[PDB]
Formats: sequence, C-alpha cells, structure tokens
Amino acid sequence: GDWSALGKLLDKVQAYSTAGGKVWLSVLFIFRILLLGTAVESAWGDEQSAFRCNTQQPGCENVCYDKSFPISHVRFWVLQIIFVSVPTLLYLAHVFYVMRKEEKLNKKEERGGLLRTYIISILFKSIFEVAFLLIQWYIYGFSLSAVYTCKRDPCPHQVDCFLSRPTEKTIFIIFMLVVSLVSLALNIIELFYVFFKGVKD
Amino acid sequence: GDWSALGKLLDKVQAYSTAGGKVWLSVLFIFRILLLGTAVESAWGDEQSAFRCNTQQPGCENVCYDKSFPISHVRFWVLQIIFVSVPTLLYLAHVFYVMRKEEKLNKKEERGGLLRTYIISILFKSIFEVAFLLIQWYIYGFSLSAVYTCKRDPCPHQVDCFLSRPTEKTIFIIFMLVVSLVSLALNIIELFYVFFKGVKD
Amino acid sequence: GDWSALGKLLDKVQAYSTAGGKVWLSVLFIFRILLLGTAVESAWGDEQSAFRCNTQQPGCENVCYDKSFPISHVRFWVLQIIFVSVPTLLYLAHVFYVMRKEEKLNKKEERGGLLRTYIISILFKSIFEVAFLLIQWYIYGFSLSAVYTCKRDPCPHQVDCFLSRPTEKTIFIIFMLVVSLVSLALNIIELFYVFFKGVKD
Amino acid sequence: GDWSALGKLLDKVQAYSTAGGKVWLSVLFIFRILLLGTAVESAWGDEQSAFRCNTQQPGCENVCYDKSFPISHVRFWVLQIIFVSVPTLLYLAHVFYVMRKEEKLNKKEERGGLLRTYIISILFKSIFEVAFLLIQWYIYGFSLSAVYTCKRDPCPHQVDCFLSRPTEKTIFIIFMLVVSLVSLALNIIELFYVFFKGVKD
Amino acid sequence: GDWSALGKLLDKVQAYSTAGGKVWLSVLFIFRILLLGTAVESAWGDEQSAFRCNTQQPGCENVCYDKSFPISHVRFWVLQIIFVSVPTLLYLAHVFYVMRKEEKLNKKEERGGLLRTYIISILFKSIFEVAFLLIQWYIYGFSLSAVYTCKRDPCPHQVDCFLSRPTEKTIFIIFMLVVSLVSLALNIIELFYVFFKGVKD
Amino acid sequence: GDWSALGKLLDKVQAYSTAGGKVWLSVLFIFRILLLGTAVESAWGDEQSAFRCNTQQPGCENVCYDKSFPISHVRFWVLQIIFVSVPTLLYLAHVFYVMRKEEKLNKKEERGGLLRTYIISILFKSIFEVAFLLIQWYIYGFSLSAVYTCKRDPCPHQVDCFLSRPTEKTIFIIFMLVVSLVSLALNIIELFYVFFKGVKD
Repeated sequence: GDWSALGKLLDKVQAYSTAGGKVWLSVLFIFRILLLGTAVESAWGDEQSAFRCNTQQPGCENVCYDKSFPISHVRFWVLQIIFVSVPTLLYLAHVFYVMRKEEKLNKKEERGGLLRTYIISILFKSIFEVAFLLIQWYIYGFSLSAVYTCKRDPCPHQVDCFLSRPTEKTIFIIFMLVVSLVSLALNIIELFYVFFKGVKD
Repeated sequence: GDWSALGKLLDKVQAYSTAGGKVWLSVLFIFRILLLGTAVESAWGDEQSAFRCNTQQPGCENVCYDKSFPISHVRFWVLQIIFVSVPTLLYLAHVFYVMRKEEKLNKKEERGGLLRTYIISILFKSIFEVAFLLIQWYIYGFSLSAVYTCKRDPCPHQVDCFLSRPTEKTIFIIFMLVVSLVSLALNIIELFYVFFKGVKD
Repeated sequence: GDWSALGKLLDKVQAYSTAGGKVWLSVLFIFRILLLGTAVESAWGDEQSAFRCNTQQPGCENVCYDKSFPISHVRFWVLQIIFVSVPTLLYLAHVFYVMRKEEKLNKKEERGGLLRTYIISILFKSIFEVAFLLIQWYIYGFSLSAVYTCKRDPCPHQVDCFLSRPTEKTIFIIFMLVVSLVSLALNIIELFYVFFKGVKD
Repeated sequence: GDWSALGKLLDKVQAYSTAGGKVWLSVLFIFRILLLGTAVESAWGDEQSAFRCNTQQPGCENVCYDKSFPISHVRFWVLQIIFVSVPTLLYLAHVFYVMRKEEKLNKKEERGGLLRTYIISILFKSIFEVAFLLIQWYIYGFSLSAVYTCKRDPCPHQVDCFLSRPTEKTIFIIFMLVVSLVSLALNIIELFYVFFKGVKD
Repeated sequence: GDWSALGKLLDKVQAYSTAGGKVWLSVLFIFRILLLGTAVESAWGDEQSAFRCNTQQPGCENVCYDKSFPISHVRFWVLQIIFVSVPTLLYLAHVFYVMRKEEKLNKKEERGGLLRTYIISILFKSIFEVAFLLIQWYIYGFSLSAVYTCKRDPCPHQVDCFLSRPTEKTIFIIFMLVVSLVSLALNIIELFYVFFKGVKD
Repeated sequence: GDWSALGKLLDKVQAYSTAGGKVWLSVLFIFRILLLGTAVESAWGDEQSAFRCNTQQPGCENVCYDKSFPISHVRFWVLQIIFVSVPTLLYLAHVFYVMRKEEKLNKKEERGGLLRTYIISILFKSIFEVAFLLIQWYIYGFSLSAVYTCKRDPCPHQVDCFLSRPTEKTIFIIFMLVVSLVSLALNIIELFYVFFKGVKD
C-alpha cells in the first residue's frame, strides 16, 4: 500500500501539463525506447563485417569505412535519447527533494519557484532535439546510397566500396526522423499552451 | 493488498467488451509475442551470412541481397505488433488519468465520453492490421522461392542467387498470416457486437 | 498477505482433477520447459554452419540443407508446447472472469457450466499432442542418418551431404518422444477418471 | 509478512532429516548449479569449431567428431542434475497439496503416510546418481587423450584427429566426479540415520 | 510501507551536501553508467578482428596490436568508475552500521565523528579521478590516428598497421573526458562549499 | 515491513566481528564480483581464436595451446571465489537453522557453541586463499610473455607460438593478486582481534 506518495509525486510533477500532452509524451517515449531496443539495433549488427571494397591494397577497407561513417546511427540515436531524457530526470529529482524538505518544515510547524524550472526543462528538450536534427542533416542526410566512392590514402586514385543493406537503414532513418519531429511538435504545443494560460492571469 | 485499484482499472477498461472477446484477445496477444520472441527470431539469424550468389564480381552479393529483401520479415512483424499495441495503451492511459481526476472531484464533493475513444481505438487497430497485410502482400507475397534472379548494377547481365532456408520462412509466414487474420476477425466481431447493442437503446 | 485469492483460484481451477494428476502434470511441465530451455537449444546451434556437401557447384549446400530439414526440431517442439499450453490458459482466464463477476453478483445480493469447458480443454490437449506426434513421424521419423543423398536442382546427378552431430539429436528426439507419450497417457488417465466418476451420479 | 506459511512448509518438508544433512545438501546443490552455470559451460564453447583432423577427404571431420563424442559432457551433467532434482520437487508438491487439504479439513472440524514417500525419493536420488556414474564410466572414462584415432567411413584407412583443450576438460571431469561421489555419500548417510532411528521405535 | 528507514538513511548520508550538488551528482552517475553500458561497449566489439597489418610474417599482427593498445579504453573506464564509486559505498556501509548500533544504544536508554569520513571520501574521489586522467593522458593522449607504425620483433624493419574505426573512438574519448572533468569540478565545488561553511562556526 | 527478522539475522551472524572489518569485507566482496563480472571476462574472449603458431603441421596449434594454458585464469578465479564464499554460506545456514529451532523452544517455554564454527570458517577462508595463491604461483607465475616455445608431439623440433594480448592479462593478474592479498590480510586481522579479545576473559 506504499504507493500514495508516488501518486502525490506524479501529481506534483505533472501539475502544469495538459491532460492530453502527458499520455502522448509517455506513449511516445515507450514507443521510442522499445523501437530502439528491439528492431533497430539488430539491423546494424554487421555494419563492418559486410563492408567490402573493390581493391587489393591492405588497409583500404578500414579507412574507407572510416570516411563513410564518422559515427554509427545507433549510438547517435542513443546519445540523442539520453540527452533528451536528462532534463526530465533533473526536474524529477528537484521536485522530490523539494517535497521532502517541505514536509519536514510542515511537520515542524503543526508561483515562480517550481514553474520556472519546468519552463527551463521544456525549453532544453526542444533545443537539444533541433540541435541533433541539424547535426544529422549536416553529416549524413536522410538516405543511404548503395555505392560509395573513396579517395583517402593509402588507397590508389579512386576505389568503389559497397555498403550493407542500405534500404532497411533508409527506412529506419525515416522512422526516427518522423518520431523526432512529432516529439518536437508536441513539446512546442505544451510550451504554447502554458504560455497561453499564463497571460490570462 | 494493493491490488484492488488495479481491479477497478481492469473493470473500467473492459467495461464494454464481450466476456468471450477479452480472454481470446489476451491469449492471442500472449501467443503472438511469445512466438515472435522464441522461435521466429532465431530462424532469421543468418539471413545474410548464408546468402551466396554465382559470380566473381565484388559487390554483387550486397546489392542482390538488397534487391531481394527491402526489409526483413522480423522487423516488419515487430513494427506491426507495436503499431497494433499502441492504441490500447493510449486508451489505458486516458482511462487512468480520467479515474484519478474523477476521484479527486468526488473527494472534493462529499454515455459519449468514454465510449467514443473505445470505438476510435478498436477502429484504428483493424485499420492498421489491414494496412500491414496489404503492404506485405504487395511487397513479398506469401512464399519464398529458393532461386532468385538479380539484374542490378554493377553485376553482369543476369546472375543466380540462392536464399537461405526458404521452406521454414514460408511456414512461419503462413503462421503469422493466420494469426493476423484471426486478430482482424475478432476485432470486427467486437465492433459488430458493440454496434448491435447500441441500436437497442 | 495478498495470496488467499490466488489460493481460491488454484482451488477453483483444479476442482475436478485427481490429487495425483496435478503434481505429475505440473512437474512434467516444468521438466519440459527446463529441458527445452537449457540443454536442447544449445545442441542445435550450428545446424547450418557445419553442414558440408561433397561438391563444387555454388548453391548446392543451401538447397540440400533445404531438402534435408523442412523445419528444425527445436522450433517444432516450441510450437508443440505452445499449442499444448494454450487451452489451460484459456480455462484459467475463463475461470478468473467467472469468479470476479460472481463475487460482484454476490456483493449485490447480501453442474454443466464449468465442467464442460474443462472437458473441452482436456480433449484439445490430447488431440493436439497426437496430431504433432503423427506429423513428426510422417516427416522425419525417429532417427537421423549421418549421410544424406540429395537430388535437387541445380546440383549434378547425386551428391553426398553430411549432417552435424546426428547421434546427440537422435538421443534428444527419443527423450522428447518419451515425454510426449507420458503427457498423452496422463491426460487420457485424467479423462478416464473424470468420466468414471461422472457415471456414478 | 507473508512468510510464515513458507516456514511451516520448510518445517514439514525437512521433518525427518538430520540438522547437519540439510545445510550440506543445500550448499552442495547451490555449489553444483553455480559451477555448472559459470565456469563449465564457457569451457565447452568451441567443442567443434576447433576440432581438426589430418585429412583432405570432405566429410571426415563430422563423422570423426561423431565417433569421438556421442554426447557432450555439459548436456550430460545437465540431464543428470535435472533427474536428481526431480524427486525432491515431487515430494515438495505432494507435501504442499497435503497441507492445504488438511487445513481445509481442520477448518471444517472446529507414521506411514508421509515417511514412505520420503524414503522413496531419497532412494531414487541415489539410484539415479549411481546409474549416471556407471554410464559415464562405461562411455567415456575419466580422462581425455589429446590424440584420437578414427576408423569410420568414408574416410581412408586411419586418420589422426586432435581434440580441443583436453587438460581443462579432464580437470572439470574430475571435479564433477568428486561432487557426484560426495552427493551419493551424503544421501546414503541420511538413509542410514533414518533407518537407524526407525528401529529404536 | 517499509521505506521510512531508507528515507532516514538517505537523510543521514546526504546531511552535509548542497541541495544542488546531490541531484547533479546522481544524474551524472546514472548518465555515466548508462552511456558506458549501452553505446560505448558495442563500438569496441571488433577491436582485434578488424586490425590488419601490411605484412606476411606470421605473428606480427598480435605483437603490433600489443604495442598499439596496452589496455583497452573500455576496461580502463570500467576500472575508473569502480574506483570512483568505492568510497561512497564505504561511507554508506559505515553510516548504516553506525545507525543500527546507535538505535540499539538508544533503545537501551529509554561534530568530528561523521564529518571526517565524509571529507576523506570526497577527497579520495577527486584524487582517483585526477590520477586516472593523468595516466590516460600519459599513455594514449586524446586522439587516435588511423595509421600506426610498428617496430617490434619478430617483424621486419617497419610495417604499417591500420586501426579500426578511430573517428568514433576519438568522439567517445572526448565525451568521457568531458564527463570526467565535470565530475571533478563538481566534487571540488562540494569541498569548497563545506569548507566555506566550516569557517563561520 | 518484513525486514526485522533479517535484521536479527544480520545481528546474530556478525556478532563477533569488528565494526571496521564488516564494511571492508563486504565492499571488497562486491568489488571482486563486479570486477570479475564486467571487465575481466570480456578480455579473455578470444583466448584461442587469436593464438597463432609459426608452422604448417596440422594439429600443432591445439597441443601448443594445451601446453601453454592448462587452465584459463578466468575459471581459476571463479573457482577461487566460489571456494572462498562457501564457508560463509555454511555459517549463514547454520545460524538460521539454530535461530528457528531456538525460537520454537522459547515459544514452548513461555560461549562455545556458535563461536567455534565462526573460528572454523574464518580459518578455512584463509587456508583456501593461501592454497590458491600458491598453486597460481607454481603453475603460471605472475606475468605473461609474448613469445612461447613449444616442444610437444606431433610438431617438429621447436616452433614459436605467439599469445594474444599478454600486457592486459598481466595487468589484470596483478590486480587480482593485490585483491587476494588484501582479503587474506583482513581475515588474519579479524582472527587476531578475536583471539586478542578472547584472552582477556
């Protein structure tokens, strides 16, 4: 029966959000980590053992795989989802340590404090999301070609290198882009609702 | 002893369903995720390491494996079962946050609201199921041939490529098709029963 | 202390069985899933990486491994044990949803109903078991030869192909057959006892 | 606080054993499954990928690995420990279903029954242990030679085949033999104590 | 409801820290072990199977991989995070065994003791962090070159050896360096706050 | 709230130890199993697939890997830590079964007994530790050379064989030696304190 304090914590954390925003954000988060856990990581299993180039020079395959992928997409999405999940955990720990000290002060004695940090966290989530989307557009684009051309030393003039299952990776890149855009739009919607409520006093 | 609130939640979520529909849907769901977890994924383990073609041109195997399978069947079924399980979780979160706020309003004060979302979710499950069945029929069919012919650059004119255990994959494709059809039929049956009860007022 | 309702559920589910049948069926089930989880699946690990044929024609190994094993024994036994465990779970969910609604009706108001479904489930278990035993006898037999002969296109006239550890697979096939026969005999014994009690009125 | 019924169950199951026998049997069981889980199974990982023979005939390696090991030692010990752990679980389930029905009969009404099954189980454990020890002595012996000679078709007259890490497997075989003998001796000691107490009336 | 004693323990352990230091240290710790568990270890999977050298002399690859990496970065960071997490666990166990004995002494009878060990632990964390940073700078630097030159016996005069994905490892090395510096700065901040409070008496 | 009996058990087991010995032994144990679980076992992954010799004779690599490593270091440390953790579990089970029977005898009736077994267990831990250290010194030493010379049949006169990452294994061997010596010193310290208290009567 020790679940009422968790209910008061879930009340105090989601005090300012819309009743529609909470369910969609939670379901989208569970969807994101389940998709990244089950289907996506098994598709990038042999991302280097199947990468073959058309040459005989020893060491050309490693440097051409270097120049093709500066960072894999899976660890990119892991870093992105961790950086997005950090400020909600910071808000959670802050609200928990406020509630304990406040109950202490109230057992002794028988807006602008908590709203501001909520605004800061919901700003930082959108800022991190748009930063990661811009970096992913600048580095890779939103497709993968089946034939890559490599011009790095110590290979000869130009060699051809062939990727590994690029169609499936293009499909999953499009899915992660759609999920990212939906998350950004929902956070912007929550910001707009809170600042629309705030002007009516 | 903190299980009565979960009993009230299980009462309020399944308020409109048939007593026969609930047990068959739950057992079918457990059957589906257990079959997809244990037997199916281990059969698609070496779907690229055993794919051999009859050529010497370097890079023909990767592009012919590309043209053979635009997306693997396992991640297809994972995406399908996640898209089917999403609206039930949305209904669950909606009903939970209704019940908490309603108990708050009732502790303060000592059809068409919840039925409509139920109709929306049970429509969306069938729509997603028939969409995934049509896409799987359009892309792959419902069999796998042991010999595939490939006509993609930079290979020569036509090469032969041989798949990996296609009989077992055909058997499991037929099982997943049967499970999909049974799920669609049961959801249509539940819709028909609810709309048959609704006209008697 | 929230375990008495599970005790009433375990009372109401096993109301008609023999006191000797329940312990042997439960211990046999735990034995079956433990044997299938630990020892059996690790023996079928390299069922294709060690399958070698005596030829040079590219693609003969895949089609001869196809013709040798239409479906692996491990996923066969997984499908068999899932199809056997399904009707007991259906009976469990039915009895649980009967008990909740009956306690509701009793809190409002301060044979042939449940026996028939029990008979149906204990019929369906034996029917599924004898069906799977007949299919396994018709497809594979109950042994594995160390030398297999293959006559499929695009190989030449006849090639020899050598299996991977067939002695150990023969031993485990005999164990699974013995477990299957013991399960069928015990379910027939329970049916005979219940129909022998039923005629005395 | 729902742990007193488990205490009464642990009282009623170990009613007849020595106070020294219980701790040594339980610690030996935990020792056995921990040793078989952590250290032993990782040593038999590459038991076929490292088995090389001195020939060029295709298919000689599979049949010589067949003739060398009819069944691997790891699955042998798994089968042995499962067959040894079965009768204690049968006694547990029997005593539990006796206790529930007896408490029912006692809530209604406000040696030779349980001793015999205990004697049967503690006989069957020793019988299964000595059977498995005799079979392991008859098939393999208690050592592994580094050089094996093979005389099976379709190889030529005699080929040499070299095993994989036989020293470490000899050490672990000696450890499992010592553990087996200690288990048999302790069960014989418990039988002797119970039959020594039984004659004094 | 057995969570109040853990609340008193969490009160007594964090008695002297800043309200801002605790949330940032806990979130940084969870961030560190999650990053080291998910993304980092999968990038160092094939750190030896993809390391190729430009030679024919057998045994040059093993000794050049030896001279390139005296210790892998992953096990280095594991050792570092374990050595950093040790003194907090020592403080935890000390405070727990103080609290139990003190409650015993208080049930019998119906600064400088605990502050000093806190100062010792928060000194030792910073000392271990700066030691590991200095060793990592002295051995490897903070980058990885794609081409390594090897001059060890029994190779000839000088051979070229090519690493495996050095760009991604450079990125993750920079991330771990940034996390290390942030941890050191926060521990120095907590030391400065406690010694700034201590002089005001 | 069912945690007070575990508190009485933790009181009765650690009744004779020093307040400083318990925290250091528990933290050292957690340190040992965490280091052996995470970092050490992944370093010994390819201990045979990367072991190459300078020869053409088939079967020389297996017998030279045999003569190099009679038993791997990982399973050696697993056996050592299990043999060290056994007598504490024996003492735990003995004290638990004493406490239950003593509470039974006390509910009926409304030094030299427990100290001796504690002395026996804390003797046996040190004896097993010094035995394992002497065996590890006698077999392997405390280093690993990068070049090993092999003189076993059926190889020719003398071949050279090259190990796999010996520097990292030397570092981890030194760490395990340091942990072993610290454990032995702490157990000797606890013995000395208890026998120093015992003479004052």
